[PDB]
Amino acid sequence: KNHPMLMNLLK
Amino acid sequence: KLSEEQQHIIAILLDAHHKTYDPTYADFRDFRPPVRMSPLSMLPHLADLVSYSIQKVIGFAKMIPGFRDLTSDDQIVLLKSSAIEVIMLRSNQSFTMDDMSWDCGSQDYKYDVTDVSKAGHTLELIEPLIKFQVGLKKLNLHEEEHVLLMAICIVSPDRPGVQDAKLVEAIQDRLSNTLQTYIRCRHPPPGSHQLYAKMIQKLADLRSLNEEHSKQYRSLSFQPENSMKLTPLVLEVFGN
Ligand SMILES: CCC(O)(CC)COc1ccc([Si](C)(C)c2ccc(OC[C@@H](O)CCC(=O)O)c(C(F)(F)F)c2)cc1C(F)(F)F
Repeated sequence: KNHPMLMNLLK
Repeated sequence: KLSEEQQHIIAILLDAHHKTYDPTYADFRDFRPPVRMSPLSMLPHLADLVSYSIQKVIGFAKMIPGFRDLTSDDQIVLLKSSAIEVIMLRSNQSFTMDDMSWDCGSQDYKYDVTDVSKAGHTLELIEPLIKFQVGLKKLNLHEEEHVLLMAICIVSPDRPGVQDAKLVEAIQDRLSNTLQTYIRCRHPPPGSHQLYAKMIQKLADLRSLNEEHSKQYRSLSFQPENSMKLTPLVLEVFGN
């Protein structure tokens, strides 16, 4: 439900 | 009457697209092999394909004017809800009407409706998907219209969970006006006829395809045998 891969792909 | 600002937005989105769309499809060699001979045989290959596309969608969305200025939460919400729709839009570049398949370079990477069923999906989704692809290809969009439609699709203020809907609508309205003005000033008739109306209708169709894919995705993902074959990014974006 938290999105570390999507977030780091957004820097 | 395309202003410099509107041309600038187009230039940014064209450059974003060329940075994130590889028309040679060179990286398809790194995916798990497509096996055509539950036996969801194409699920490993297509999961890697979809996962690869999601990476490109994120790279494209990050370069949309204004998108990177939104909060991280809104960026995440917008990408999670639009990714499946943008995937359907961007795959139209590879979609062919010779055979209603996705032609990505070779026979190995030639995808028909049999592969989407061997990924676990019924024709409740495959039939509207092919109709969307055909109707979208018949619009013969300029690359400028294609990248604006993807961008408009991503920055939709009505997505569930958006905090700054007015900021999102601010970005979208600028992309909307840029698209409208591009069609008036750069798209020659008779292709220009009601082009904006037809393009916005495609965003409505994508919502329906989004809903149908999700319900089928949750039923596929509910079986851990299938979820094992997905990628971590797919599970994060599409859900668990
Ligand atoms: C895994 C989720 C699941 O549901 C199974 C649980 C399967 O899902 C699938 C499975 C197959 C397909 Si397809 C119509 C064979 C397709 C064709 C071409 C294509 O790409 C070409 C080019 O555009 C890529 C370059 C780029 O993108 O940079 C893409 C793309 F995904 F890469 F875009 C998809 C769509 C979906 C989905 F429903 F997700 F759309």
